Amino acid sequence: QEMGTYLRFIVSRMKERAIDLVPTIQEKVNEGKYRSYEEFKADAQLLLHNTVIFYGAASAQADIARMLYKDTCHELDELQLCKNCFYLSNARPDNWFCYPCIPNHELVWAKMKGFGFWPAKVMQKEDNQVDVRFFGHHHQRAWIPSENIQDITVNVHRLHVKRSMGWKKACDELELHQRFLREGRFWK
Amino acid sequence: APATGGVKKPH
Ligand SMILES: [Zn+2]
Repeated sequence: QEMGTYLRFIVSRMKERAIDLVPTIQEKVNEGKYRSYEEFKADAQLLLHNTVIFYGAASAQADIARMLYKDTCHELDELQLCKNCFYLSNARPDNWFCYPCIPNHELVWAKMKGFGFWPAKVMQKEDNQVDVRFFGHHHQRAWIPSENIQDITVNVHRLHVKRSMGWKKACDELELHQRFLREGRFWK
Repeated sequence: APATGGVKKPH
């Protein structure tokens, strides 16, 4: 069901990746035949191995196949972090990044050297660093040291910020997200 | 770039 939907995104996005210069998997996905993510991963791993043997372990094709398997495993990792984020990241309706998740992502000002503080969602964390996804164009990811993090509740004018155009859009997207959160406006 | 976001390059 939802699994079939997520696997369709992965297969599609990996075919787009495959243009780095399998129907069986495509069929098994399209027909919703997979009953596990590890099962899907094993098939991708099998496909990788048959490919590396088919062309040679140092062929251009083997270089691409390893990259494709890596990216696929990355997709499955991301899917586990938050399946709502994963869905919205693929479907991408208008203001897709503004819709809240359950549980809600912690919102922080994240500082990278040279960029000043930028608003972001927390995807996961450990004691010394936080994996964040920034608001604004491109919606990129970065591991941020714990000491470069401030909770979203502090006023922005008290933080080192560089007010580029992209920064303003990011803050506008942040405010729209906070509104959707208060509204209880979930994506349907 | 992955749909869930690529790594933001250091300044
Ligand atoms: Zn999420």
